Amino acid sequence: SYNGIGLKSAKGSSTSGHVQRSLASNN
Amino acid sequence: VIQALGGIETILEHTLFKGTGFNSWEGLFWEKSQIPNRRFTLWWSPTINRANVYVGFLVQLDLTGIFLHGKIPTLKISLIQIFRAHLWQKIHESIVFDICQILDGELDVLQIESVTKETVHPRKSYKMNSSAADITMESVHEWEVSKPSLLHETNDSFKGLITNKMWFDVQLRYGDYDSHDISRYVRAKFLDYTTDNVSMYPSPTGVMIGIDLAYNMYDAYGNWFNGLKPLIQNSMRTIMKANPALYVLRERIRKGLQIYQSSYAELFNNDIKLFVDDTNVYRVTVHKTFEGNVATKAINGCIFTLNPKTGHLFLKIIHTSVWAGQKRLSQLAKWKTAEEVSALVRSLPKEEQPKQIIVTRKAMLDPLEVHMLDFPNIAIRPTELRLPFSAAMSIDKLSDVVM
Amino acid sequence: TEPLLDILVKGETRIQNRVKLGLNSKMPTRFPPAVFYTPKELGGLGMI
Amino acid sequence: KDYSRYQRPRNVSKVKSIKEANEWKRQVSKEIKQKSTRIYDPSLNEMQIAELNDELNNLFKEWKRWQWHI
Amino acid sequence: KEMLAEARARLLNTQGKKATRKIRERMLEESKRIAELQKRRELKQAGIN
RNA sequence: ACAAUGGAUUCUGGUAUGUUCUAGCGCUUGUACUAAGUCUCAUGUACUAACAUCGAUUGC
Repeated sequence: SYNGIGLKSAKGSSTSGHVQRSLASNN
Repeated sequence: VIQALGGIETILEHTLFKGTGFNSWEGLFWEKSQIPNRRFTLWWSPTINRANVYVGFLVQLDLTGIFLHGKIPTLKISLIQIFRAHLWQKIHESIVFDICQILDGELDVLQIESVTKETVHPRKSYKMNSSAADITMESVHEWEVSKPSLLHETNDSFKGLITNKMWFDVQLRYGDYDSHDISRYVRAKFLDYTTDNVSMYPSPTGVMIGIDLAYNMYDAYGNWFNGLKPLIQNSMRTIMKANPALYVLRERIRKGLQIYQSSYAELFNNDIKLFVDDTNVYRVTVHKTFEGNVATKAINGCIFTLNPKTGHLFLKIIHTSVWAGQKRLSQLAKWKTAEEVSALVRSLPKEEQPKQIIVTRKAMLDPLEVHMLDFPNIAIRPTELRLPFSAAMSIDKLSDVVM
Repeated sequence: TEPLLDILVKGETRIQNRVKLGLNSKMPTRFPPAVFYTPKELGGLGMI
Repeated sequence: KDYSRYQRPRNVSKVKSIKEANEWKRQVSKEIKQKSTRIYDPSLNEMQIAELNDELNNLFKEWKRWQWHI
Repeated sequence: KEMLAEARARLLNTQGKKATRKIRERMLEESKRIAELQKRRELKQAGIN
């Protein structure tokens, strides 16, 4: 969910806006 | 990046590499490092004009079976120039002619009373909606056919149906990156056309040969009575390499893609060298009309070669009954002379075989260069110096054997 | 730098859209990464 | 009715029909009008009238030929 | 002297293509009218009006 | 202890443009001699692309 991360929109970004959590950052 | 995109063989599946007729991507260089746009989009045409389009109105080109998904004008100009001068129709008549020339060569083991090519609608060759039969086989004894199976099927159970007449259908498609499996296409069209009522076949239990003109692939799906499945897969391997119409298809792709493939004292030495004269093959003598006309008469010719070390002659008589069923006949002659040079090479053992072959006129070299490529040690050269020839036709003994 | 990485994405897709404007299609399926990123010896653009 | 591909044509014998010749004859009079207009010009160059003058002699000779056949 | 003649010809020509084309067209139209009027006068001498 | 996935195509593109092409009435005067068409290939020329052309090493 949009927990403060990601984009305002994917319209002008030229990306998809797909956010996935970094499995590397845990501790 | 080539490892990232799946190796070279995955990249070339996106392209028109197999349409060029090149066997492998070895020693292949582009010629012109800036390339223009017309030959960029023609190279990537199976993945630019692919069938996974999101939206695009299906049109068909006016003389061919290429379907365009929308409007790419830079590609359409290249496909008109490659498929110009009714090439889609002229390819389809060439395979139908070449199948008929192979059926009557082995007509006794098949036991046909006649093999007939039908009157073909000129719109039929690029009609993807329905089809008809091309070549009809009538049998003396009643054939027992199998279940309809693919061309490279192992075994067949011939106890199914007992029929007296078979048919051929020659299908031509133009593949994409998405849909170019010819084995799926021919199975789908065979099981659709025989169940359709509008598509008119004379009998059931026929076969259908499909050729993808974009990836030079071929497949056959239909039921076989006996003997044709080893015969028709040996025949199509010779047709897909030596067709004069597919050679024009592959040549017009190589001109649009601009791709070339890299890699007097010696005449009498111990190296074996064939000097080929094809003037003797084609002869026409004028016959006077009652009023005014040109007679369609040709006298039987012969294919003429010599070796320096052997010091002998090789001769292949050609009778004019072969010339009765085609047009632009003397251009068909170079293909037949090419086959007989390739067979005359093939008959001899490879050490006895020539290291090089020289021909007077290079009008006929390129089909000679096509068929002969069975062994890499063979070089082909023009005559530096023109020799006339045809002492053999004036030699009374050789002319008596030909006549 | 996060602003520069958004510039690199938007900058490279403008170069790809120029190839898509030379043709009359910006449709994504017609243009795989094989068209843009294959080297010039294999017939691609050689885009890094 | 067309006849543009057919010459003037200098040969007469080839077309037996006169009614067809009715059309061939206008095919000639029209040029007679064009060039005739092309005869008087503000420049009045000798070279242009001079070639036109030869064309007039050639046409008048043709009129003599059609009269002779009749 | 050749480039001086060319410069002398260039400095004394101030019209342009459209103006020069218009002059040529006007002369042609005037010649066409005079020719047609002469053609009518010659036919009037032959009685045909 | 992460389930988050934007696109997409049509139109406006060097001969443009411009002119003339009265057959069919309007009353009065005024028997001057034999080259077809289509298709394909080759070469030559002209026009045209408002096309492109220099990326790197040596034996006196």
